[PDB]
Amino acid sequence: HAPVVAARLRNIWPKFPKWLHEAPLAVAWEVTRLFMHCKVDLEDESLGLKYDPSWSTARDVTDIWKTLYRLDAFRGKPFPEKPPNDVFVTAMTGNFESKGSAVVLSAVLDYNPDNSPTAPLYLVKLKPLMFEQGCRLTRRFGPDRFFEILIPSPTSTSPSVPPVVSKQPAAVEEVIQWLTMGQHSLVGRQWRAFFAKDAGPKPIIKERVHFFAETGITFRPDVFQRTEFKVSQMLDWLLQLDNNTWQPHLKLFSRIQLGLSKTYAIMTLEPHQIRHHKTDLLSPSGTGEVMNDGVGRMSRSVAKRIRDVLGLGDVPSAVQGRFGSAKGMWVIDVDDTGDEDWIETYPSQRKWECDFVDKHQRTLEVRSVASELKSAGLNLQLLPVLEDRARDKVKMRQAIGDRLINDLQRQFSEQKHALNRPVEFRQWVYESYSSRATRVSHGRVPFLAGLPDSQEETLNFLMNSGFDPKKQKYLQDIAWDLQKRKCDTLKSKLNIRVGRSAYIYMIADFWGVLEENEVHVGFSSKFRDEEESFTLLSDCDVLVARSPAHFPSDIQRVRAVFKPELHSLKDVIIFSTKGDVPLAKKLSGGDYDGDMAWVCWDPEIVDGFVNAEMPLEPDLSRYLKKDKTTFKQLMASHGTGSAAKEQTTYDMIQKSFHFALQPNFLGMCTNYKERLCYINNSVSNKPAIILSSLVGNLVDQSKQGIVFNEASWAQLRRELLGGALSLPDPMYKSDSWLGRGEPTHIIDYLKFSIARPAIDKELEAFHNAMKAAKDTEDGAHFWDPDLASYYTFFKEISDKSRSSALLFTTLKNRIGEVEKEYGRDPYPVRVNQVYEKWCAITPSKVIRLLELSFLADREMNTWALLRASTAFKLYYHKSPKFVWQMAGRQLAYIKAQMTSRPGEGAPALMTAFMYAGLMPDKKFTKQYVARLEG
Amino acid sequence: HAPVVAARLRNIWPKFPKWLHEAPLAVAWEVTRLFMHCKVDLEDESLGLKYDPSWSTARDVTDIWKTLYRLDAFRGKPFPEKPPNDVFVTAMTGNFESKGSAVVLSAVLDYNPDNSPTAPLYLVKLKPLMFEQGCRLTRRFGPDRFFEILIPSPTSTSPSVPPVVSKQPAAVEEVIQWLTMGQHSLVGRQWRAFFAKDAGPKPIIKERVHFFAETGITFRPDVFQRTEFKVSQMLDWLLQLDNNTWQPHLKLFSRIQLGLSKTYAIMTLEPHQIRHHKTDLLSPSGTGEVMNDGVGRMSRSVAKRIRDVLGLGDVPSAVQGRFGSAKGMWVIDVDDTGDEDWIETYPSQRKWECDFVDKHQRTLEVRSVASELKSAGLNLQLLPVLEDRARDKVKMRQAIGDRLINDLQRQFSEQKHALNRPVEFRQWVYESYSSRATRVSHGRVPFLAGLPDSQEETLNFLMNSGFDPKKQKYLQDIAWDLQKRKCDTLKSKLNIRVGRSAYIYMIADFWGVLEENEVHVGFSSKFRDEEESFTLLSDCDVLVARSPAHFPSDIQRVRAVFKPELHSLKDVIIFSTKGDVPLAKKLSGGDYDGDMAWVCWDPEIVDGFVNAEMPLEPDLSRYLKKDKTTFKQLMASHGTGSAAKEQTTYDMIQKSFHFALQPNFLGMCTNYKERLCYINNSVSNKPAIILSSLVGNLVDQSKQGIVFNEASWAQLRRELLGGALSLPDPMYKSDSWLGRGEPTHIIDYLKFSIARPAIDKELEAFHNAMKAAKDTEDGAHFWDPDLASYYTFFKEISDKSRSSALLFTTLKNRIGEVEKEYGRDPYPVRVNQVYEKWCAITPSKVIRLLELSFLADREMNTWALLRASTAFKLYYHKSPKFVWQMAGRQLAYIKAQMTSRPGEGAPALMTAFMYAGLMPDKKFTKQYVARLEG
Ligand SMILES: [Mg+2]
Ligand SMILES: [Mg+2]
Repeated sequence: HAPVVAARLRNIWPKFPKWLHEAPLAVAWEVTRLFMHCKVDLEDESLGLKYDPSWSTARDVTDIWKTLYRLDAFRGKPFPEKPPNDVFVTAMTGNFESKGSAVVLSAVLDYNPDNSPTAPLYLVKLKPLMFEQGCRLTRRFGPDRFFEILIPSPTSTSPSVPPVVSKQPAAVEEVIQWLTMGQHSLVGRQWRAFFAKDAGPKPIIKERVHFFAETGITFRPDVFQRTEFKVSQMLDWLLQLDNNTWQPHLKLFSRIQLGLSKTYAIMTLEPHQIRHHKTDLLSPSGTGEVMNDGVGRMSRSVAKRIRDVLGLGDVPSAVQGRFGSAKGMWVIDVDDTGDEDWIETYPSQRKWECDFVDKHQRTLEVRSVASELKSAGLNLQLLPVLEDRARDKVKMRQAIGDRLINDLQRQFSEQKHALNRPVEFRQWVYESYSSRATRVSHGRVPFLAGLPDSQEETLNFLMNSGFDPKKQKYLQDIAWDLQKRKCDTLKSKLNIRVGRSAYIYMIADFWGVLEENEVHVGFSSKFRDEEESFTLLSDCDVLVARSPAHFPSDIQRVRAVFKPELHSLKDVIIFSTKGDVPLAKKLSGGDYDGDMAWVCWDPEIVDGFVNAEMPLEPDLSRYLKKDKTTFKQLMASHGTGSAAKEQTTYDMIQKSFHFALQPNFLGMCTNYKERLCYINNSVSNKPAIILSSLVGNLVDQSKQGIVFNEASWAQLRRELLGGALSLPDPMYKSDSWLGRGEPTHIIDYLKFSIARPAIDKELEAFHNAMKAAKDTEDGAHFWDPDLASYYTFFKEISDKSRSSALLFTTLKNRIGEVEKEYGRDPYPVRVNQVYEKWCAITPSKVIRLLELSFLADREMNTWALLRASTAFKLYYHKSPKFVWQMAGRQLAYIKAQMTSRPGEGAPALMTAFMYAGLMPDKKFTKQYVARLEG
Repeated sequence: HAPVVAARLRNIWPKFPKWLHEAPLAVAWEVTRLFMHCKVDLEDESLGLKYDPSWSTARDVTDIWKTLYRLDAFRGKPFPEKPPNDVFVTAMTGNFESKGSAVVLSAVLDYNPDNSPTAPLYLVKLKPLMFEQGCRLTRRFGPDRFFEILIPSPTSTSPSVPPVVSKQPAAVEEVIQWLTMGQHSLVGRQWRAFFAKDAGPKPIIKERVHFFAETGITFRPDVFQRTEFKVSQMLDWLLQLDNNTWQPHLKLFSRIQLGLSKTYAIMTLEPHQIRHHKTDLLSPSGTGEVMNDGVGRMSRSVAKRIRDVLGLGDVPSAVQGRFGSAKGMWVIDVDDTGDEDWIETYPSQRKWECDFVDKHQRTLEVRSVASELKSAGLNLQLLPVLEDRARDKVKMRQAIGDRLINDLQRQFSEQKHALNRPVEFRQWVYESYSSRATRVSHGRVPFLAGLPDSQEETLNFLMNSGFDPKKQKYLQDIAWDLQKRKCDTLKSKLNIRVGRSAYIYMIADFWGVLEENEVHVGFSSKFRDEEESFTLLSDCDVLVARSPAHFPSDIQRVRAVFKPELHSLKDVIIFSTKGDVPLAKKLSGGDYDGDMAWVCWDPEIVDGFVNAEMPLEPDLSRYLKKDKTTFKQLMASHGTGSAAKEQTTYDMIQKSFHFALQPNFLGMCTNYKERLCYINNSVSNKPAIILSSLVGNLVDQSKQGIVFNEASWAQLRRELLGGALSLPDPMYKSDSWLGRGEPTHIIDYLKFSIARPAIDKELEAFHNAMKAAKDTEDGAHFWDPDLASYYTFFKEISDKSRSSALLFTTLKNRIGEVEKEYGRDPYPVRVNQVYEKWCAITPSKVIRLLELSFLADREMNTWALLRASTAFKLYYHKSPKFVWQMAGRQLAYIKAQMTSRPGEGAPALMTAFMYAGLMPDKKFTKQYVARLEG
C-alpha cells in the first residue's frame, strides 16, 4: 500500500460492454481487438452498438471487422494483424482445442507513455488468437480458461522506467498486490494470477504472468460452458498439496511450470503398468550417491507408441518427458523382449508425492526426443578450461589458431571455386541458407516489388532465367553483400568448428556393462566429418563437458567403449553407474534429466588434455541464505481445514511472486567472473574457484529458496575478492584491438592476431578483383544488349511510328517520373509505393497486343516486357537499383526468351507455387560439371 | 581346310589406300568410316583422292567429313554416328589415352546377306572412336595397339545362319583358322588374334575377339610410334610363361582376361611393401581346407589411397582387385595402426607364378569397391530352396502370398493418395524413375517435338506450368499408361521385396573372433526398412545364400554377432575362419574373391528355416572329362628354345579358341534342371541333386578343361535320368494360367492365384473411376478455356479484322493441313517431320508484334502462343494427341501466364538448362501439404 499507484493501476483492462455480453469468447476477444487498435471506445453510445447476430456464425474474423468498419469511425487502417481462419474456427466451434493445439489468449503490456494518476500506468495490447501446443493444465481445464501477459518487470532498474514507479520504493509490492490479490475482469471472465516467470535503447525486461478464469458471465457454481473453479483448487489438483506441505513453498510454486510445459501427450498407462521405485540406483562404493538422477526405463512398446503418435521416422531410444510428478528422461530397456507397455519412476524423478490416480497423472507427456546428431563445434567458453587443462598450452594455442586459419581458407576456396559456373553458384547459394520454411509458409517465394525478399533467393531467381554472376554487376553486388555480411558475423563467438564433436543427451547405464570411466556412444546414422564417417565410437579417448564449463574438472577425458549389449541405444551417450560419483555430477554438477554433454572425439583436442579432480569448494553459507519456510509453516498462520489451506495457497503465490520478481544475480556474478578470470587470465586460481562455485549455487536459486541480494554480493566481493569497483570489459568485447601490444588472452589472440588479419586478407582477395573487371571478356557489366531487346524493337516501330511514337514517348516519360520517385516509412513500404506507381505505368490494335487484357495478371503482358526493357535501356546507366528492383521479374523473362536457341531445349514457364517447390539437384550439378571438365 | 570358305573370308577388311597412308591412325579410322557408310570405294580413281593436309590438325571429325562431302558422291546422309571431340583429340594428340581412359578401336561383323564365293561372308562396320576405361595391357603397350570385334559365333545352330557355313561341317575350323593363323590388315596395321570370349527373330550370338597390332606401316624392328612386337611376347610379358608351363593351357589362356580387365590403377607398391604368403589360412580341424580362398589384407594407408585416387566419399573397407598374378578381395587389416603402405597375397589368390618385378606387376588395380548397400528382395530362384528348407511349408507359402498382396496393396494406396495434389504427384512421378543421367548427358530435358521424350518428364513439365492430373485428360492418360506398364512388369520375376535383405561382399575373419556359425555385419550408414533402421546386425539369426541356390544346403541359417574388434569393417559380411569347411564353400561352392551373399535378417523368413548338411554328390567323371594337357606337353611337339616356345604359345591360342567356341551346356543343363525340378516339384530328390551337381561342375568348365559334348549330355540323361525328350516349359513361362485346376508349384500359385487376381483387382480400382469423371467439378476434361485464350483474343480482332481476318484464316487453314499430316519411319522421325511442318506455319505492325524476330528461337514468339491456342480451340476435340505433341510447350506457357494472379507471386521463366538441374523438394512437399491439412 503505497499508494501512487494506485489510483494508477485503475482500470487497466479494456471494458466489457453490455451490447457485447452475448459473446462468444472469440468474438469478444477479436472485436475488442479492432476497437483498441482503431482507438474506438467500447462504451460509446454515439456509434449505435449493437451486436451482429452474423458474428456468431463467423468463420473468418475479417467478417466481424468489415462489419464494422463500416461505421466510418473505423478506418483504420487496416489491421489488427488478424487470427488465421483454422484458429478462429477452432476458438469458435472447436472448444479452443485442435488436436494437440490450444488456442492462446495473450496480451503484452507496456508502460503508459502518458501520466498523472489517474492514467492507467500500463497500456494493454491483445494479441490475435493463435495456436500453441497445449499443456497438462489446458488439457485438463480447457485452453479458454488460461490467459498470459508479458509485463514490464517492476524491479527493472532502470532508467527508462516511469518515475511514479521506483522513485517510490515498494510499490513493487503494490504492482504484485494488483497482480495477485484479486480477480481481473477481461472479456467477461474473472482472471486470477497463479504463475509468473521470465519471458520465453536498452528495453525494460518483461515477465510472463499466467491467469486462470475462476468465473465469468457464462460459468456456474459449484461443489457440486463451464463451471466456477478457484486457482487454489486447480493448483491442488496439479500438486496434490495435502501430501506436499513439507516442501519449501518457493520450490513447490516452481513446480507449477510442469503443468504449463508445452507437451505432447502420448498415451495413458494403466496403474499395473507403472513401476515406482522406492530407491534410486546408488553408488556401488557406499557414498550413497545417486547414479541415475532423473532417468528411468520404459518398455519398447511405449517407445514405439511415441514414434507412432509423434510420427517419427524411427523408434527413439530416449525421450525427455513428464509423467505424474515424475520428470526427466526415459530410456528404452534393452532387456525388454516383451510387448507389454510399462514405465518406471525413481525418487530423483518425482517432484511431489503423487497418487497417480487420475488419467492425467498417468499420461506420458513428451517434451523432446533423442534425435539425429549434428556437429557441435567448439564454443569459446569451453576454451579457457581446455587451455587450463592442456598438457602443453603453447602448442594447444598454436594448433587452435592454425585450425581457424585453415577452416577459413577452406571455406573461401570453396566459395570462390563454386562462383566460377551458374549451376555451381546456384548450388552454393542454396546450401548457404535454408529458405524452405519461408517457402512452405507462403506457398511460394515471397517478393518485394520485382524481386524476391531474400538476397539468396534473388540470385537463384535471376540465374534460373540465365543471368551469370560473373557477367552481370547487380548479381555480382548481391553475391558479395552476402559474403561481406558473413565475414562480419565471423569476426563478431569464436565457434571454431570441430567436426568430431556433438551435444548428446546423457543417460545412465542401468545394465552394469560400463566400467567407471567408460562411455557408450552409438549413432542412429552416419555422422560425417569431411573425409571420415562414424556410426559409433569405440576404442578412443573422448572429452565430455556440459556447457558452461567453469571448474578445471568441468571437462573430463574418458574412454569411448562400444558395448554390444547397448547397441540399440542410439543418439544418446551412456555413462557408467559404477564408481564413487556419477560422471554427470562432475560435468558442472549435471545429471540425467535432459542434460546434454559436449562430446568430442577429435584426436588433436582430446590428446593433450589432463583430468583435474573435483575442486574443494568454499563454504558460501554466509552469503547464500536458503528461506526454508514450508507450506505447513505458512498454513499455521491461518489454522486448519479447507479455508486455511486455500488462503495458504494464495499466500504461497504472493510470497513467491515477491521472490520471483527480485533481480537476477546469476547474470551479474557470471559477468563479474568473466571479467575477473579475464584480467587474471586464470580459471583455476582461488578467486576463479570461488566465483564458479558462486554462480553454480545461483543456478538453482529459485527452488533452493536462496536469498542473495545486493548487500550480500557486495559483502562477498569485499570479503573474498575485489574490487567492488567495476572490472573493465575484456578487450574482445570491442570490434578492434584496443589493447596494448599483442593479445595475451587466448580469445584476444584468436580474434585479433589470427581471425581479423585472415578475414581482411581473405576479403582483399575479391576486392581486387573488382577492379580486375573493362573488356577482358569477361568481365562484369550492368549492360546486357539482350535486355534492351523490346526497347529497340519498339523504337524501330516507332520510326515508322506515326503515333507509336507518342505511346513510346509517354512510356519513357512516365518511367522517368517514377525513377525520380525512387530517388526520394519502413523500407519495404516505400519500395512498394514506388512499385505501385511503376505498375500504374499503363498503355486498336497495337495497345491490345501489348496489353493482353485477358490475362488477370498485368505483369505478364508484353507491355510489362517493353516497359522493363525501355527502363533498362534508359537507366541501366544511371539507376541500376531502380530498374532491377522494379522490373527484375520481366528482365528475367526477356533474358530467358532471348537466350533460347532452336533445338537446344525448351524454357519452362513455372507458376510461382510450383517454382517454390523445387531445389537445386546437387548430384546433377556435380555430374554435369564432371562431364564439362572431361 | 574346307574350303568353302574360302575363298569366302577373302578379303573381309576394308582396304587401306595409298593416298591415305600418311595416316594418322585416327584419321585413317574415321575417314574409312565415312567411306564404308556412304558406300564409297576407297580405291576409287574417279574421285581424285587425295589427302587433305588440314585433316592432320583436325580437332573435330566433322571437319574431316565436310571435306569430303563435298565431292558430291558423299551425300549421304549424314552420319556415321561420329566420335566426340575430346575423344578424337585424345586419339589425335593425346596418345589414345586420357588419364584412365583408353581410346577404343572396335568393329561389329554380321553375316553378309549376299552370297556366292567370292563375296566376303562378313560385313564389317567400324564403330566410332570412343572412351572406355583402360586395362593392364593397354597401359603397358598403348590403347592404339588393341582392336576388338563382335563376330557371329560359327557354331551357332541355327537356323538364320548362311548354308555355306554349317551345312559344311568343320569349316568351324576354317573360321578359327582365318581368325588366328595369320595377321589381319586394318587401317595400315597388322592385327593378330590373342583372345576370344563371350560378349559383354532369334539373333545369332556374337563372340568378342581381341587383336594386337604386331606391326604396321609406322612401326620398326626390334630386339633391340612404335616398335614391332609379337603376340607371343606380349602374352609372355603378361603371364611369365617360363614359370607356368605346368598349367593346363586352356586355363592359362583364360587368365589373359586378367590383362584385359577394365581397371582402376591405384598405386604401385615397392617390393619391401609386399607380403607373399606361402600358405593359405587352413581349417583349424586339419581338413587342409582353405579358409580365406581369394582374400587378403591391405594396410589402411593403401585403402586411403584408393579412396583418394577414385574420389570416394569414404575409405572403403574392402576392394575387388588385381595385383600381379593375384586376384580377389583385399580387406583393411583392423590391426594396422601404422601409416606404412603394404599389401599381402595368398596362394589361392595367385593365378600364375609371378616375380612381381616390373612396376605393372606391383600396381594395385581396382575392379570394384565395397559400397553402401541397398535392399535386395527375394528372387524367385531362392524360393524352391527356401520352401524345401521350411519347417512348415504350408505356412511359409501362405505368408509369402500375404506379403505379396500387402506390398501390392501398399504401393497402390501410396500412388492413389499422392495423385490427389500436383506437388504430391510431381514428387511421386520424380521418385518413380531416375532422369538425372539423361539430364546430365544432354545438359537439359530432351524433347520430342513439343514435349519431353519421357512420359514421366512430360507429366512434371506440364504440372510445373500449372496443369492438374485430376483436371486435364492428356495428363491423366499418360499418368495411367505409366501405371499400366508397371503392372505389366510385375506380372511378367517374382522379385518379392524383403526389406531386410541385401547382397553383401563376403570376407573371411583373419582375426579369429568369429566362432563357426557366426557372422559379422556392420553397415556404413543407416539401412532403412520402412518403420525400422539398422547400422549393424547383432543377436539375431540370419539367412545367407549365394545366387543361384540349387542344393538344399545352398542357403544357411547362422548367427549375426557384432564384434567390436571388426567394428571398422563396413558394408561387407565377415565369415568365420573356424570349423571344418568355410561357410563360403557351403554357399554353392563359393569363396572370397568377389562373391556376394544374399543376407536376410527378416524374422518371418529366417525363423522357419532348417539347415541341411552338404549333399553326397555323385561321381560324374564318365560324363565330365577334364583335357589336362599342359603347355609343356604342347611344347614337346616343337622342341626347346625361343622359337619352340613362340609356336607353342600360338598353338595354345588356336586350340583354346577351338575350345572357347564350342556350344555352352551350362545354359542348356540349367534349363533342363529347371524343367525337371518343376515337374517333380522337388529340388532335393536324386535327379535334382544330380543336375545341381552337374551345372555346378560346368560353371568352371573353361579353366577346368572339362569336355562335355552332346553325346555325353544325352548319355547322362539316358543313364541317370529322363527323358532325352524335351521336358515341357513350366506353366509360369506363359502369361496366363494354362494349367489344370489350381497352381501347385509355388511359383504358379504366386503368379496365378495371388498376383494376377490382385493386379487385375487393383486395376479395376481406377478404370472405374474413368468413368466416374461429367461435371461433378471435377472431373477431367480435354477442354480448358485458359488455353483458348489467344484464340479468342485474335478472333475478337479479327472482327474488327479487316485483314487480320485473312491472316487468322490462313493460320487455321494451315493448322488443319498439318493435323491431316499428323493423321497419316521409326516413330520419333515421323513425329519430327510433322513438327517441322508445324513450325513452318509462320506469319506492319501486327505481324511484327506476333513475330518478335529479334528472338533467335521462333518458338518463343507470341505467334507460337496464338498458333498453339488456335490449334487447341480447333482440335482439343478431335485430335488431342496432335495438339499436345506439337504445341504442348506453348500450351504450358499460356497456362502459366493465365493462372498468374497479382500479388500471388511471380511465375519463373527458366532456361532449358537451368530447369534440368532442379528436382522436387520432398521436404517442401511434405511440409506444405502438412500445413494445407491443418
Ligand atoms: Mg539436469
Ligand atoms: Mg568367387
